[PDB]
Amino acid sequence: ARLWWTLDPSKYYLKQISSGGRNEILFTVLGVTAAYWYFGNKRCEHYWRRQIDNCQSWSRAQNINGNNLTVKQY
Amino acid sequence: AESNDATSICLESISGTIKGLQKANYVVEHNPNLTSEEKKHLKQFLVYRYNPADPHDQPKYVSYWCDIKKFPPMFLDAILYIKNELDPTLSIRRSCREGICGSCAVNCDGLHTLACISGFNRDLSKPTIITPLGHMFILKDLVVDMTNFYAQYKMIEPYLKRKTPKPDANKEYPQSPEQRALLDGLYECVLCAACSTSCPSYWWHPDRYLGPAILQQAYRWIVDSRDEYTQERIERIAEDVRLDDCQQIGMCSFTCPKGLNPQLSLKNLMDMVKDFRQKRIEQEV
Amino acid sequence: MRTKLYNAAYFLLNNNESFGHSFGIRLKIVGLNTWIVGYAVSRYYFSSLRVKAAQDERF
Amino acid sequence: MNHSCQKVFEGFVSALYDTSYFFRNFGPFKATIHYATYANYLAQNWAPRVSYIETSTPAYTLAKNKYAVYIVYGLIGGALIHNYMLDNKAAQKSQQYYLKHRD
Amino acid sequence: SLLVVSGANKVGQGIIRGLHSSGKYEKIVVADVFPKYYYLERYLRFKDTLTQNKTKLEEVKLTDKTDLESAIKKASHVVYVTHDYYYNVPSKLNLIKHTATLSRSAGVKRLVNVTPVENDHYGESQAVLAATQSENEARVAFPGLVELKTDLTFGQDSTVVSELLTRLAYGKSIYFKPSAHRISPVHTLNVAEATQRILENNSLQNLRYVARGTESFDWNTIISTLAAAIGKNANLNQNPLENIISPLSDNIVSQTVHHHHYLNLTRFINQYQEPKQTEHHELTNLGVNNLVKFSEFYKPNSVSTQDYQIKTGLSHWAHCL
Amino acid sequence: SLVSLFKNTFLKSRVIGLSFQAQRVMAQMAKTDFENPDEHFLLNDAMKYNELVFYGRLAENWSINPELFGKAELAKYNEAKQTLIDFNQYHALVQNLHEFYWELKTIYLELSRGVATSNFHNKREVTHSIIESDIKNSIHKYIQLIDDLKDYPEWQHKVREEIGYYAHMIYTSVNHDGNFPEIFKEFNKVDSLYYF
Amino acid sequence: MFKELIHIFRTYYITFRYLKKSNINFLKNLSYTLIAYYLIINFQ
Amino acid sequence: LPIRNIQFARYHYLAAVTVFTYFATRCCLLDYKKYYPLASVKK
Ligand SMILES: CCCCCCCCCCCCCCCCCC(=O)OC[C@H](COP(=O)([O-])OCC(O)COP(=O)([O-])OC[C@@H](COC(=O)CCCCCCCCCCCCCCCCC)OC(=O)CCCCCCCCCCCCCCCCC)OC(=O)CCCCCCCCCCCCCCCCC
Ligand SMILES: CCCCCCCCCCCCCCCCCC(=O)OC[C@H](COP(=O)([O-])OCC(O)COP(=O)([O-])OC[C@@H](COC(=O)CCCCCCCCCCCCCCCCC)OC(=O)CCCCCCCCCCCCCCCCC)OC(=O)CCCCCCCCCCCCCCCCC
Ligand SMILES: CCCCCCCCCCCCCCCCCC(=O)OC[C@H](COP(=O)([O-])OCC(O)COP(=O)([O-])OC[C@@H](COC(=O)CCCCCCCCCCCCCCCCC)OC(=O)CCCCCCCCCCCCCCCCC)OC(=O)CCCCCCCCCCCCCCCCC
Ligand SMILES: CCCCCCCCCCCCCCCCCC(=O)OC[C@H](COP(=O)([O-])OCC(O)COP(=O)([O-])OC[C@@H](COC(=O)CCCCCCCCCCCCCCCCC)OC(=O)CCCCCCCCCCCCCCCCC)OC(=O)CCCCCCCCCCCCCCCCC
Ligand SMILES: CCCCCCCCCCCCCCCCCC(=O)OC[C@H](COP(=O)([O-])OCC(O)COP(=O)([O-])OC[C@@H](COC(=O)CCCCCCCCCCCCCCCCC)OC(=O)CCCCCCCCCCCCCCCCC)OC(=O)CCCCCCCCCCCCCCCCC
Ligand SMILES: CCCCCCCCCCCCCCCCCC(=O)OC[C@H](COP(=O)(O)OCCN)OC(=O)CCCCCCCCCCCCCCCCC
Ligand code: HEC
Ligand code: SF4
Ligand code: F3S
Ligand code: FES
Ligand SMILES: [Ca+2]
Repeated sequence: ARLWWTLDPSKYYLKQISSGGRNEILFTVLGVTAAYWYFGNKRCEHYWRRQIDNCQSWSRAQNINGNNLTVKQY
Repeated sequence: AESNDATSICLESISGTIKGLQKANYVVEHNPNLTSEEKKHLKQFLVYRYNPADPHDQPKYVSYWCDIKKFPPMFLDAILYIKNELDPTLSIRRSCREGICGSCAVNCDGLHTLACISGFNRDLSKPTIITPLGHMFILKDLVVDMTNFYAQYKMIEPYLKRKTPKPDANKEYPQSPEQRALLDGLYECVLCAACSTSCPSYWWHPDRYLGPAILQQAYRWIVDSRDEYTQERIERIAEDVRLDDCQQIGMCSFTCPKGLNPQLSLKNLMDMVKDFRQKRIEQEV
Repeated sequence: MRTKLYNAAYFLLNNNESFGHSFGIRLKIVGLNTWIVGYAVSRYYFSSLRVKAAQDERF
Repeated sequence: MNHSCQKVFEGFVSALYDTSYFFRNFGPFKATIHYATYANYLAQNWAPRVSYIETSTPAYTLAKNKYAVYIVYGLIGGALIHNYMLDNKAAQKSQQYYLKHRD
Repeated sequence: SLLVVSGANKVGQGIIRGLHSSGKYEKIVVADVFPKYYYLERYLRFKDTLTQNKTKLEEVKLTDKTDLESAIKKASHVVYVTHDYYYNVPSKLNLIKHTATLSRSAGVKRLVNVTPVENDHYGESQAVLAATQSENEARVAFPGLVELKTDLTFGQDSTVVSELLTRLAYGKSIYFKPSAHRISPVHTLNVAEATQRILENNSLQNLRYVARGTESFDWNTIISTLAAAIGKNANLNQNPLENIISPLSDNIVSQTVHHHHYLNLTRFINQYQEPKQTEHHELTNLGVNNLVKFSEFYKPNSVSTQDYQIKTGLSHWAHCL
Repeated sequence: SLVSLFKNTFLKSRVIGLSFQAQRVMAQMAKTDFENPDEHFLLNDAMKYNELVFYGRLAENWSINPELFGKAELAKYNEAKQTLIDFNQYHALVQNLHEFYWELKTIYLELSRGVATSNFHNKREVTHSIIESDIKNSIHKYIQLIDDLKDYPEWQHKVREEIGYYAHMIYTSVNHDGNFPEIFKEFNKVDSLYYF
Repeated sequence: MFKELIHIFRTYYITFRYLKKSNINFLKNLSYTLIAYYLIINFQ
Repeated sequence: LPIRNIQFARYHYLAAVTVFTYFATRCCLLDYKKYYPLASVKK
């Protein structure tokens, strides 16, 4: 059998762009900005929460037809 | 007038496979009128027989009991004794009789080899089985269709190509004894295909993958110092899986009756192809 | 046209050390990869199973 | 196969081939496929990367191409650590706010 | 036939014009890397400024050594002209060695290496010695090679002089750290004439020449002369950004702020030293005795700004495209 | 017209830059076989292949603004545009030949699956009529193609060596009885002798 | 790795021979995209 | 020939393979519901 395992990068994808190295910083800036936005939203939603349980938290239920939900004691 | 036959063909295929597994190695006695006492003095050859030209014939082993004290001790001698004395309808290729032409390559009792320079088990108890090369289409008896082998051989351009004119035309392309011994043990191939019919990569991909023998010939024409199309040949053999399919099993060097080492040649070819791929990038810059 | 046939080589070749040595490595790698993929599939399958229901329950 | 089923099968495969050919070679569809193929090629074979073949003498290689990896690592690590610190600060702020509001 | 290696350069353009306007050379082929389309467009739009003759003109892109070798194989005379690009280009040193080697491999009647100082890459350690060693190695690879090291070129076929004229005309500041060594400008026309003589004469037991235009000048004197000729005033070291970043440095910010060609220009101004060596023979030995005097060429008000206009607004970014 | 300036600059840059590469890409495509003519570009190195394929359409279709072009520049752009159109036609031709090759290889693959050792479920002794007709018509088209390439010896030789290989393998897959003489009548003239 | 899996399937399965190098490349691109999506999503 | 940041590429590929395998197989996050019958109890 032939040995083929290796961690080295393939030369097919190792080319540079004409003006220099590949667009690494430009894409990393976008990635960092997107991560900042996403994690900021997640943190804001997560931390500023409380559960308030009282009569005003309950409303009258209804069917998908909009009528009030009541089930008989059949 | 004809109709769909998927179901009938499927049922017949399954049933035939099962029955053949039950009745594998079907054998027919050439001469049933033999007293078991006589068979003590005679050795048994099971010879594969099949005549696709005849629509009523099917493959089968035929059992021949022969006195091994009537002909020399080689597979070809026994085959020809059977043909001439017992049944002259047997078919086999034979030209040289001294292991040079390479036409008589067959599966001599479990190993691909030339039948003319291969002995057989002298013991009278164990039977000897002679069958054609394994993965080659069978034309008749021990004759296979080696046409594809030759067609592949043609694709390597096995002729000296030179890009530089000879300086004087009254001399011979100079080549020192070292550049000649570089070919020793590499130009003796007789194109018997015994090795290539034993290469599993050649079993699986007969067409896309050239055999060990053809690749060894390409290596012979590459390492030759007189030719100047080294890189061109390397690139040509580097396409798809013409060479990459080799898995270095090494059976090719084990079966070669001539003692050659196609495995080493293929290994060197792989190294040269890798270097060619790398330095197509490294050099041109 | 009667299609031609052949005798598969591996059915009629005496077992050799080269076949064993090479196919051993190939089977080692095949077993490794198959084991990994099958473990992944097994975890997926078992996690896909439903929860136990009561006795003689409809819906 | 039966020649009637042969007619049906030939017609069906001809219809499939014609449908595929029309859909691929129609003007707008052809343009869409042609542009999307190149977009996919750009994405797959020219994605952002940190390792690349250096074919230029040290005098002819920019500094950006010698410290791009370090800049990327700095950006990513700083983003992660700053997000962690922001999470801790938000935890403290929320705790203090809801504590001072009641209990 | 002629192959002009790295001819897109302004000095290369001048030499190409000189060779094209002198008949002969049934086919002239210009080979260059052409990094960005701006340079190719510049060369092509120069190609309009040529009186049409029998000579045919063609362009070749030196993407890899295969192209260079193929072009050389189809040539009888070769004229190498350093380069004009810094960063993301093969080299100014390996290129000449490869040219010499390939030329020797496929027999070439004549190989002339023009090496203007203004084009050498002065952003590397021991730039002048690096260039000298590159020339020596190239000569070793091709003993019959002819050498012609020019010393600052003016006229509309120059790199540094044209750059300075554009800067002064637009009022751009100039980071100026002059070196003490004197300068001797040479009109590119005289360089083209010398190249013609080298290509035609043959024999030529003397294989080292230098293009040196009599009158000597200090760097400050040259800038003063150019400013007088263009009709503006020099703005030396007038940009605080330059003072802070010091384009003489090669840090990340310096490279990513200023134009690379401007960096090399100021580094050349700072690291300039006379090219003439005891082994060179002046162009007077090639018969070119009527050299164009630099001072008389750039008389006051003898240069018009409109010959150096550039795109200013976002249209300028079309160059980066 | 700033947008016009940018459009024309983009077109000029891309088209002229690729025109200097079309020779190399076309030569590489010729070098490989017809099974996957773009094999080298997919596996080893994409030497501006996808770029040529994409920008050929733009060269053909997108308009030009000569007032934004010089004289020599406009001549060069027209030359490059013609080169890209030539590449378009060349790619179309190679694609057609490659698809015909794959037709023949499909026929051969059906035969091989028929004679495969693992095929314990679909083993057929006698070739059926449909595949015979397919073989006959495919060989007829192949012979017509070989005839049509009489003015291009290199192309004719490549078409033979590549496509006719599977025709030869199909020839070897079956016995010489039944309708075999009629099916391979055209193949037996010259091609059969070549593949021996 | 992916290359090796495709090579094994091509060399052992006769039916898989039907696929071109182009189709194999399309599968390669889709698999890479799915792997990137998997890596990204698991952390979300 | 030289490859910029080759070691970084090797380690990035190794990390990608490790993370993908970890999430696909969940090798580290086993299930212990099968061991509960074979475990002692407290309280
Ligand atoms: C971000 C949010 C918005 C995203 C919007 C995306 C929209 C995409 C629409 C695509 C439409 C079809 C396009 C057809 C092609 C037309 C353009 C063209 O031909 O190229 C021109 C131009 C030059 O091409 P070329 O001359 O042929 O050069 C290549 C040659 O080989 C010659 O090479 P060379 O050596 O000469 O060098 C030339 C160099 C020249 O290149 C450049 O100059 C470009 C450099 C980068 C941009 C620089 C400018 C930055 C500032 C832009 C500011 C814009 C402001 C906009 C304001 C708008 C206000 C309204 O070329 C390159 O290097 C090409 C770069 C390719 C980058 C590909 C990126 C792939 C990955 C993307 C996703 C990454 C996710 C990571 C997540 C990881 C998390 C861990 O290239 C481009 O325009 C590049 C575009 C690349 C991206 C397109 C595809 C994006 C797809 C994203 C994934 C979305 C999936 C969603 C699910 C799917 C269903 C929806
Ligand atoms: C020919 C006919 C053959 C018929 C066979 C029929 C077999 C029927 C099987 C029925 C199902 C058995 C399931 C066992 C589950 C075991 C785990 C367990 O208890 O989990 C609890 C399970 C929850 O699972 P989980 O915890 O979420 O995750 C389980 C995972 O396995 C993860 O748990 P873990 O993290 O603890 O995992 C332990 C770790 C352990 O891994 C290791 O460390 C490996 C250690 C290996 C050591 C081996 C030593 C052997 C020694 C060799 C020596 C050779 C010497 C030679 C010398 C030569 C001379 C020198 O990983 C593994 O166990 C590896 C598993 C992956 C397998 C990869 C290969 C897959 C493809 C190949 C399959 C076999 C093909 C054979 C073909 C044969 C052809 C002829 O929940 C239960 O309580 C279920 C209990 C099991 C019953 C399930 C019933 C389902 C019924 C479905 C309806 C259809 C049924 C159809 C039946 C048909 C019958 C004919
Ligand atoms: C849900 C999420 C969605 C978003 C994410 C998506 C992610 C997945 C990827 C999707 C990929 C597939 C996309 C769908 C396929 C679209 C096919 C298509 O366009 O069909 C046209 C195509 C017809 O065009 P054709 O046959 O190719 O051309 C001949 C015609 O006679 C026409 O001849 P003509 O000369 O009269 O007109 C030519 C031109 C109109 O000509 C013009 O007016 C000029 C257009 C711009 C030219 C390029 C100037 C670049 C200047 C530099 C910019 C630098 C920016 C900053 C960065 C600097 C540093 C790098 O019209 C086109 O062909 C437009 C095609 C699309 C844009 C091509 C330009 C690419 C480069 C510029 C954009 C990318 C940025 C690159 C930056 C870097 C560059 C180095 O076929 C159709 O008509 C099909 C119609 C039905 C299908 C849907 C149509 C959708 C139309 C969308 C228009 C979008 C316009 C751009 C918006 C940009 C917003 C920021
Ligand atoms: C529970 C969750 C859900 C599970 C099911 C999920 C299914 C997902 C979708 C699967 C889609 C599969 C089809 C598309 C792939 C490509 C197929 C293809 O090439 O098409 C043409 C090709 C037919 O080509 P052809 O020209 O007709 O054949 C002649 C060529 O020379 C032939 O040349 P060749 O080399 O191309 O042909 C080789 C061919 C294989 O085809 C063959 O040539 C023969 C197939 C039958 C072999 C049967 C065994 C023969 C005897 C071996 C020894 C067994 C000993 C057992 C007892 C041991 C006792 C100790 O290989 C394949 O089929 C490739 C893919 C195989 C794996 C994927 C399919 C797995 C199906 C598993 C369930 C099957 C149904 C239940 C069975 C059990 C019921 C109790 O395949 C088909 O059309 C048939 C497809 C397969 C049908 C099922 C046959 C049984 C397979 C069992 C495999 C078990 C593996 C172990 C793990 C199983 C875990 C579930
Ligand atoms: C219609 C269009 C056509 C559709 C077709 C169908 C398929 C879809 C196609 C769509 C097109 C895009 C497809 C995805 C890209 C595929 C790329 C590919 O296949 O490349 C193979 C190719 C394989 O090559 P290879 O030879 O095998 O080598 C690979 C090795 O991994 C070698 O890798 P490497 O070594 O070069 O590394 C790569 C590099 C790549 O990374 C980057 O540079 C990129 C960075 C992230 C940028 C993210 C930008 C995202 C922007 C998004 C903006 C919003 C978009 C919204 C769009 C909406 C719609 C318009 O990695 C890094 O930079 C490593 C960073 C590690 C950071 C470590 C942190 C350390 C912290 C500690 C610091 C030190 C502390 C010390 C403390 C000491 C205490 C004592 O990959 C590459 O070579 C490129 C690198 C890999 C890039 C992967 C990018 C994946 C992006 C997925 C995006 C999915 C978006 C879905 C959106 C859905 C919306 C609905
Ligand atoms: C090596 C190459 C091949 C590799 C292949 C890899 C495949 C990867 C597949 C990935 C996707 C995995 C999806 C898993 C779905 C499993 C569904 C299933 O059957 O689960 C078991 C289920 C009962 O489970 P559950 O209701 O949860 O009850 C136990 C709870 N403690 O059971 C039931 O409810 C039983 C009813 C549903 C199942 C019906 C199955 C019908 C099969 C018909 C076969 C027809 C062909 C026959 C061929 C032979 C003919 C002679
Ligand atoms: C892409 C790189 C850019 C961008 C973003 C800017 N310019 Fe420059 N510029 C560029 C090139 C290729 C050239 C040609 C230089 C040469 O003659 O070889 C120039 C040139 C100039 C000039 C004239 C020459 C000089 O002054 O050095 C000026 C003036 C100039 N550029 C200015 C300028 C300004 C103000 C920019 C805004 C940031 C700018 N450029 C951007 C390429 C590019
Ligand atoms: S390679 Fe070996 S077995 Fe094959 S023909 Fe040559 S000598 Fe004979
Ligand atoms: S037996 Fe077979 S696959 Fe390779 S090295 Fe030897 S050939
Ligand atoms: S019989 Fe002569 S070599 Fe076989
Ligand atoms: Ca040789």
